[PDB]
Amino acid sequence: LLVTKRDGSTERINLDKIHRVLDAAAEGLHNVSISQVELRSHIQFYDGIKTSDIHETIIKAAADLISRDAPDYQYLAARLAIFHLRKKAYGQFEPPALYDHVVKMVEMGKYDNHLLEDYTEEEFKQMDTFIDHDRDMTFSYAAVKQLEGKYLVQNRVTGEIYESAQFLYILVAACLFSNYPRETRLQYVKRFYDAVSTFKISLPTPIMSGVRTPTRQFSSCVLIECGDSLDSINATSSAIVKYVSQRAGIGINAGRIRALGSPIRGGEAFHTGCIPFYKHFQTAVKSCSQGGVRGGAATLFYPMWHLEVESLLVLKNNRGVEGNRVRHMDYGVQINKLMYTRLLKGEDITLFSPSDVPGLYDAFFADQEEFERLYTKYEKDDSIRKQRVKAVELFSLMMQERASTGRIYIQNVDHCNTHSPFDPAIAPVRQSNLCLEIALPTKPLNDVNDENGEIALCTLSAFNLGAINNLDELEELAILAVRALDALLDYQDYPIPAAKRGAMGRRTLGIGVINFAYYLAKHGKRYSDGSANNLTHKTFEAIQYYLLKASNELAKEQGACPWFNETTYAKGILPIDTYKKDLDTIANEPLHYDWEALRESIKTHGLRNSTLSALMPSETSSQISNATNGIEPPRGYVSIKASKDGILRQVVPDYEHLHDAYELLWEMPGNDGYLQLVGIMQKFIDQSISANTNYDPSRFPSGKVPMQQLLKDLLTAYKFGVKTLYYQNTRD
Amino acid sequence: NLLVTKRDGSTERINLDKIHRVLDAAAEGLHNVSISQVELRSHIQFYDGIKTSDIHETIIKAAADLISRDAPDYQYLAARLAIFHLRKKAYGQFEPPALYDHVVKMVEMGKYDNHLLEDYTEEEFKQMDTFIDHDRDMTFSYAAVKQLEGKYLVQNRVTGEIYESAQFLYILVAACLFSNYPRETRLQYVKRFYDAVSTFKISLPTPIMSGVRTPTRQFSSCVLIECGDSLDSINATSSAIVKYVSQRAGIGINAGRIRALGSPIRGGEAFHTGCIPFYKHFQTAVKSCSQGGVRGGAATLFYPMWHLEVESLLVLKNNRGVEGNRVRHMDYGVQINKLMYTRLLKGEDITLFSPSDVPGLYDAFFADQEEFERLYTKYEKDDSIRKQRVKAVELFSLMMQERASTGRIYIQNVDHCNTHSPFDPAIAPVRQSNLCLEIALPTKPLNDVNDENGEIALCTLSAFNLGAINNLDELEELAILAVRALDALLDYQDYPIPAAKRGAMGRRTLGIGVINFAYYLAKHGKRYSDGSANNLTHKTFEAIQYYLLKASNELAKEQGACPWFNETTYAKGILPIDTYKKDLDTIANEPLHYDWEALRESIKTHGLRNSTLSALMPSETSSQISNATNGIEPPRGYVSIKASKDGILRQVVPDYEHLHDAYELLWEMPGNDGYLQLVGIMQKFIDQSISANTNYDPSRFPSGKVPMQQLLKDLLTAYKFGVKTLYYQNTRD
Ligand SMILES: Nc1nc2c(ncn2[C@@H]2O[C@H](COP(=O)(O)OP(=O)(O)OP(=O)(O)O)[C@@H](O)[C@H]2O)c(=O)[nH]1
Ligand SMILES: Nc1nc2c(ncn2[C@@H]2O[C@H](COP(=O)(O)OP(=O)(O)OP(=O)(O)O)[C@@H](O)[C@H]2O)c(=O)[nH]1
Ligand SMILES: Nc1ncnc2c1ncn2[C@H]1C[C@H](O)[C@@H](COP(=O)(O)OP(=O)(O)OP(=O)(O)O)O1
Ligand SMILES: Nc1ncnc2c1ncn2[C@H]1C[C@H](O)[C@@H](COP(=O)(O)OP(=O)(O)OP(=O)(O)O)O1
Ligand SMILES: Nc1ncnc2c1ncn2[C@H]1C[C@H](O)[C@@H](COP(=O)(O)OP(=O)(O)OP(=O)(O)O)O1
Ligand SMILES: Nc1ncnc2c1ncn2[C@H]1C[C@H](O)[C@@H](COP(=O)(O)OP(=O)(O)OP(=O)(O)O)O1
Ligand SMILES: [Mg+2]
Ligand SMILES: [Mg+2]
Ligand SMILES: [Mg+2]
Ligand SMILES: [Mg+2]
Repeated sequence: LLVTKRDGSTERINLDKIHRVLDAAAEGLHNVSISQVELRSHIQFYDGIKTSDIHETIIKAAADLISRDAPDYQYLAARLAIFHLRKKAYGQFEPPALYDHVVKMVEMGKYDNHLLEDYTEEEFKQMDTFIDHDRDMTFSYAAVKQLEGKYLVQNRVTGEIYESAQFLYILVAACLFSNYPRETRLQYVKRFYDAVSTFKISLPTPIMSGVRTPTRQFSSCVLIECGDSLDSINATSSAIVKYVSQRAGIGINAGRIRALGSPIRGGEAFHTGCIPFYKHFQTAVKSCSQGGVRGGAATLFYPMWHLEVESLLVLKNNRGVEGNRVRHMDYGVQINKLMYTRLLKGEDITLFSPSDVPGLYDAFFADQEEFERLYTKYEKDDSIRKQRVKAVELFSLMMQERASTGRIYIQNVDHCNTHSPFDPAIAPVRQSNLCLEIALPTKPLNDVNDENGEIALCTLSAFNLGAINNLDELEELAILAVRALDALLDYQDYPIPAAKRGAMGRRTLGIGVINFAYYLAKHGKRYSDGSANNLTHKTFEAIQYYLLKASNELAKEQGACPWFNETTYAKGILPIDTYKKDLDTIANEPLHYDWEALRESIKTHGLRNSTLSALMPSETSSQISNATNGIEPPRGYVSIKASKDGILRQVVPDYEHLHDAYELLWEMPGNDGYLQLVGIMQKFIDQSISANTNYDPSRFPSGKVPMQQLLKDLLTAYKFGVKTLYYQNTRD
Repeated sequence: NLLVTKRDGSTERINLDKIHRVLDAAAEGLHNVSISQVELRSHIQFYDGIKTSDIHETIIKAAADLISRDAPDYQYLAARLAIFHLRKKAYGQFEPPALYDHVVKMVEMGKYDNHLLEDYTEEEFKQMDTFIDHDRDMTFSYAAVKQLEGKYLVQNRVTGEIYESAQFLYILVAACLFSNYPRETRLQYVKRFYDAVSTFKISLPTPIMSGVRTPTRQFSSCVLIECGDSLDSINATSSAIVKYVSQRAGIGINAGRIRALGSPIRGGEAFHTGCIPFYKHFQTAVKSCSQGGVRGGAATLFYPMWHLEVESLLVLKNNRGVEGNRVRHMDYGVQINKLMYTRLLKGEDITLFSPSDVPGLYDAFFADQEEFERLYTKYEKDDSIRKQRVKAVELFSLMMQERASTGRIYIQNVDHCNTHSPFDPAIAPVRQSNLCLEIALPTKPLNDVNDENGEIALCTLSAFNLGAINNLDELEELAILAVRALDALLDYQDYPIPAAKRGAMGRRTLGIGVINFAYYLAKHGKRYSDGSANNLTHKTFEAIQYYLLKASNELAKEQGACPWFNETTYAKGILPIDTYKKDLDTIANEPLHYDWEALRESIKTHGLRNSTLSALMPSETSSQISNATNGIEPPRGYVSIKASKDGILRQVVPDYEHLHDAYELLWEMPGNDGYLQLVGIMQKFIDQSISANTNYDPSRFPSGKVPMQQLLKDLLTAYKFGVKTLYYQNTRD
């Protein structure tokens, strides 16, 4: 009959105090039972119970009641969690003054001191009025767990929470626009805060947990190209180590490395194979990882016509010996038009070493016409070392390993340059990143501190389609998103001189979208029927237009990027000009915006950023806005994920009214409907799209997916101009 | 009635007299050889239409199979037969062409360096041709010629064409090394050095034999790299390794400075992930240039025993465990000092520290044993410093256990490597070794692959053939030839890394060893285990070090001492005879036979051209050329059998006919106590270290298993007599 207070005092138990708290968390909720929570909670009560354990008891009780029938329990248990977190950080419900909060935290060394230098005490009072702490009640239960675990500033030793959700949002906006003139500074701070607090703009994990702290490591996407020399490989290795220490994803292009047996220095020595060097890359990636599990991940890229391509495709399978296996990395095979042609004609594919075929590698990315000329020229030459393999067998081996592992990716390099914001003659795209959504120009290094090399970096973000009521809201959101990320480029640090060159030179951005599945449900569309084709075209048009429009107006203000002349935009080329013309057979939606006026505006003033749009996967940042993971359809109406505090349940947004409007992953007939949508997106997307292929063994005879079906969807994707292919999800 | 096929494609009646004529020429001066026996086994294999080249290779293989204990001279019969065919492959006839005519032809083909025709005139080539005695090719053993044809002789690696003979190799190596010498003495040094290597007095390493005359400049075969505790250093070390394993060099890695798992980074901004993930990155850097990750570059990694993760690093080679905590394709050397052995004898505990948490403990561990014991006990009594306690008996047992199972877990006594060292521990201490643990040179970590402040230790090797000399005073002539040649190579070879060039040009370190030591003891009727060779060893290695120092000292008078000579103990007038382990006086009473005091005053005044000179390395390739016993190690058998591409190669111990009972085989030895004592005596004069092997026969022990008590016994026995390092532990199966 007694409870233990926080200070150590004791008082008789009061069920009215508990009932009073539950009522505050149930405001506006439907199908929620206060008594049901108390039933599951009172039975757990014991004499001498800590008051903190009481609160965590009713939280877990409400969290277990999260179901399809009553989705509003995800908000009930969330608000209960918010209440407890307020006490842990402030000792009371209402947060202290913003200025008083910052000053205390700066002394503790949790916030950066530059906040008090760029902003006066009076300006902090003004920004405090912008804050609406009641927006913390809009978080889902899964969202709060992500906040407490990853985003919120806390003591990693004791577990003490030091801040709340709204202080995070308002200070991220403060830091990014800290260098803006006072005339417009506080105005941008409020507008950007309202965007992120109302879940209109989703920010990556390193940004949410970083941009207010003394740290300056915000790079989470790294692309490195390796040259064919010991000096380049050593430089690449050192470059990887530097970035995996900052927990960044690495994209390695090691296609230039010559094949096994190739002569060195005219025959003074002979090559020992690419595999020993791939192992050296892997250990460089896993150098700062406890053991050899999880940690830094990396994706290695190589052309299909490589001589050792038969050896590189089978690096991930569990069989075989360690001598011919490099399992802890992902791989992406680079394919162009000529390869698919040999597949359709059922002819042969000739394998060459990039050191034996002059200019063949360069043409493979920049000029498909020149490539076919050089490829056929070297095929008829008998002096050049080569190997013949049937196109049907080669493609079968690739898709076979892609089926078993699910981590063998495909990049159509010809589409990555014919439909690209970059000039293939000046700065071609030869690779991608970890999740294959980034397509940026790269240049190999001869040293770790080489100032002539170019390491591609990219800052990410995402639009929440479920938080907007119409497409014309994107005009405001684009201005906020572009200006914020562009400011971060001058805010973050660069451990490698070559990486800073690429970042400052092109100022590349990559903004994507989340809650696409819920976005289709609101408009009553689906994936596999192709009923969302015209809607998709209308949607992503408004995205790309307003992004370019935002960057263009920014270029008028602060000037275009230094390396803008290396872009196609400088020559007046728009994404609507170089898209795959096969898309016209599956979409007839007209353009709703003035691209012609934008074209002349870009030709004149330029763009602040070389790239702007890129569709990345979001598993962490999506749960914050309670959104569907990126563009992928949900596997179930309620996702179940075990955690440290128990089982976390997350319900799809507005399940109450759209339970039949949703289309689950395994309710889909095939991938043809999905790929068509991806291709339409690619028409406006500057870079690439992390598209997943899905297969259900039960939907096929003998419980096995036929090879003919794999090649069918593969050719289908290429037909509609799909640049890259990510995961291949196989149902168990 | 049978016919053979000539080289041109012609055909001729079989002629057994032509074959018998060849065999007689190859059997001149040989004993207990039967020509008819060879012809009996050869004629039966003959078929109609046989190529004349197949005929020659048939009588060679026939004579090679007759190599036995009863008739050891068959190793010279088959050898001379092999020489005959090699003469035909390169010259098209028996007698080699003129030296000048040969060089010109080879330079045009791009097989020889063009600088030979630039540094020497046609007249000077004619003079050097007179030095050449092509009849010395008949002094090679069968195993030697096979090594020549395979590794040393300049050849086309594609077609397999041989382009030269044995004598042209020797005379041109001498020509290149002494090419920069003044004309007044140049050709004089060329002849003397040629006579030394052709008569097998001086043995040269593989990269020198196969390199010094060709356009290449890669002769570095020994690399020592120290890794610092930073991302910049590890990346630099990794890049440094790759460049040298590409040149097929042995690597010595010092990664003891790397902080332990859990250690805070930048005040706690991040936490360390362990030394093991970085050791894996080193291994792939080592095996980067290997056709599979096997044959290529090997490396030995070093770490102190008092390291915090020493329990995890000791078990990296065993077949057990998962890949997450195993790095099997590298060798390891545990660094031990006096204080560690002290805790072992008293049966106390050893405290484990992270080198980042104990200021100056790492430096004192090598430079100051007195300061170390002060700091070690001081930090042991501190409770604020993170530590772990383990029993000394358990820790040493774990080390020797892995050394027993793998045989590649090595031991380096760091205190002996600095108290008895040619270097000042306060200025340039020795913190590591190389692949075979015979090299002990100062090193400094790099912050970049092209750092000019770092120091990568390189060393050029060589060996004296004790079985080829008649007396120890012959070493005086051989030392002058050996030292001057290797010192000239230092300015001849290239350096892919600036830090390596600094160490090479700064100290000019050399490492000359010995071969045919087992045969050397047999001639004097001595043995290993009885300690009857103790006084002989003391006399022998004294003459070695003395003549080496004397040669380098007079060279310093001629061309100046090394730039970093002031950092040596020799500069302060300290000799190896001053800092040796005083426990050696109980096992050897042989007096000094040379004037060390006159040498002492000569070094203080003029200095030494080289910081180091003596180092006993293992020799398996260079030894077979001189038909010598492998280094200082005793032979496992009277006749060694080793399979090859052309069949089974048999090699008989030198002068088996007269010394069959004088020899003491490896497994005929009672224990290691006799062997270690000899090694300890050698260390008294040797500048660097000695690749000493420990041997154990399970059959000589009860229950067929070697006890832990015996392993620790020999370990303490070795340390007692000042043994610096321990190499292989050969266990008979
Ligand atoms: N929604 C809401 N929650 C509040 C408010 N005031 C406090 N809380 C939260 O409700 C919980 C209990 O608050 P208290 O005011 O201390 O009430 P109590 O613990 O039942 O009673 P006391 O013995 O007076 O402390 C804590 O998690 C507070 O953060 C409020 O005005 N609104
Ligand atoms: N030791 C020695 N070997 C010789 C001499 N002359 C030739 N040889 C070697 O003996 C082998 C046979 O030499 P040839 O002169 O060609 O004699 P042949 O092959 O029996 O006769 P032909 O049919 O005339 O060639 C070759 O390996 C020669 O190198 C010599 O004077 N001394
Ligand atoms: N006397 C009580 N009996 C039962 N439950 C109580 C009692 N007082 C508070 N609770 C409930 C209310 C919340 O759901 C939960 C946590 O309350 P909380 O306010 O954080 O602790 P506290 O009241 O002991 O400290 P504080 O002095 O900081 O308010 O406990
Ligand atoms: N010793 C070696 N063993 C195996 N592979 C090697 C070796 N040396 C270099 N390689 C690899 C690394 C590179 O991929 C390639 C050689 O390229 P590089 O380092 O630029 O040498 P190089 O410039 O001297 O000669 P090349 O004219 O052939 O490029 O072969
Ligand atoms: N007619 C022969 N019948 C049998 N053996 C022969 C005959 N002629 C030479 N031999 C032996 C001598 C050697 O042991 C071996 C190789 O002879 P070799 O001289 O190298 O080849 P070759 O005589 O066919 O060509 P070349 O014209 O270059 O001398 O064959
Ligand atoms: N993110 C990381 N994860 C794991 N290990 C790391 C990481 N960063 C560095 N290390 C390793 C490399 C070094 O051995 C050690 C840190 O030393 P160093 O690279 O010099 O960093 P530092 O100079 O910035 O800080 P410190 O003051 O700790 O030396 O830990
Ligand atoms: Mg309370
Ligand atoms: Mg090159
Ligand atoms: Mg002949
Ligand atoms: Mg540091």
